[PDB]
Amino acid sequence: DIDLNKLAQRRGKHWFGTAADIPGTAETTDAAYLKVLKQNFGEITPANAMKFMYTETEQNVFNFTEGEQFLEVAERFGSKVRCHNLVWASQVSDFVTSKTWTAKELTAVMKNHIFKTVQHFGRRCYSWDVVNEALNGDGTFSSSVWYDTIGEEYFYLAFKYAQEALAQIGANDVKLYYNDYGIENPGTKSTAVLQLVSNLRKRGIRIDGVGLESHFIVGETPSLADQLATKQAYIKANLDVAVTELDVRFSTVPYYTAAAQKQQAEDYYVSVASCMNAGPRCIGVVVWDFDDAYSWVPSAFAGQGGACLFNNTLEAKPAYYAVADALEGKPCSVC
Ligand SMILES: *[C@@H]1O[C@H](CO)[C@@H](O[C@@H]2O[C@H](CO)[C@@H](O[C@@H]3O[C@H](CO[C@@H]4O[C@H](CO)[C@@H](O)[C@H](O)[C@@H]4O)[C@@H](O)[C@H](O[C@@H]4O[C@H](CO)[C@@H](O)[C@H](O)[C@@H]4O)[C@@H]3O)[C@H](O)[C@H]2NC(C)=O)[C@H](O)[C@H]1NC(C)=O
Ligand SMILES: *[C@@H]1O[C@H](CO)[C@@H](O)[C@H](O)[C@H]1NC(C)=O
Repeated sequence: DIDLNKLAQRRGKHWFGTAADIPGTAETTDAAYLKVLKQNFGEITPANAMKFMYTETEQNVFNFTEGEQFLEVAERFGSKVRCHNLVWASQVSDFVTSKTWTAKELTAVMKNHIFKTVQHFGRRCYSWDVVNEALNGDGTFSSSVWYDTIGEEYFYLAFKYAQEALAQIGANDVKLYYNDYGIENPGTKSTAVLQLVSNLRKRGIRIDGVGLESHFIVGETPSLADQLATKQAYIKANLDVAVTELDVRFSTVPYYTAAAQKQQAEDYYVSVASCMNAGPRCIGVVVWDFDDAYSWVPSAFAGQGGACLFNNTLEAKPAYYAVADALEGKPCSVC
């Protein structure tokens, strides 16, 4: 037996984690899936259950049933939870997107959502992904109902409100993260993250960490050196770093040949190793689910897939064993 989380913890990390799409999908009652989940992970992110559209479906009407169902699974397994997410362009309730708003009114909507959601779960959340995917690749703000109506201030206010809501209930230890893709290597987007952090902190607003989604493509994964350098840039700026949504997807079939799987193993390996080699402030690695049969990829991109550590019948791939090697600080044995 290998237990990825056990290995990660032996080498200074908080956990090895995964997203799980519970209670939204058949994972919820898939015993084989749940057995691998319990056996390998010390953190679980809700893939959907804490999102705006599953927490506040009508204005100021909160129903946390899905999130509570998710948390019982995670907590029963002894796993920490990266709560995800408060403010994002996608998966916002219809009452928000299908109504017209002033900046003042939508600011209040945002504030009320943050306070009620953060205070409901309280310290059961290790952290929150407060704002999700706020940047374009060029470092400008990306479009969302929030940005388009409120302007740039929405971003700073989201963190201010999360901080205030947690302070009110004595939960200052719940960490506040910004989470995005395309910020795992050097470039304009990463630089823009650092600027956002600087701007938050000048306003006396707490930001504890950055979440590096790490939705990579097999054969096009940024190098160990580049990923390590970028993590060090964040850490040197007094940010904790988590790899939050790691997967390495194939742009085309085949997904399961020897050469394909070796490349994918190497891509997972360097991504994990970059966190190991960054030291303790890279707190851990979370994959965006671990079973190809439940992966987000094929429904997002026609013909892409095979992105996860385990295949559809829950056989561990070379990438699983490569991650285990990385977590132990050992050379890749299957690359
Ligand atoms: C996880 O689950 C997936 C499925 O979801 C499994 O994926 C399968 O993995 C197999 C083993 O790697 C793949 O089969 C091999 O395919 C090779 C390429 O074959 C093709 O040529 C045929 C015939 O014209 C075409 O149909 C194909 O499209 C390709 O052009 C074969 O060369 C290979 O066959 C050889 O013969 C013996 C059997 O007598 C093999 O044992 C030997 O290894 C040798 O290579 C073989 O059939 C299969 O394609 C693949 N399925 C898909 C849809 O990709 C994984 O194995 C599971 N496990 C893991 C860890 O991922
Ligand atoms: C809350 O959501 C749960 C989870 O889907 C659902 O079953 C139920 O209809 C909702 N409860 C209330 C009181 O609106």
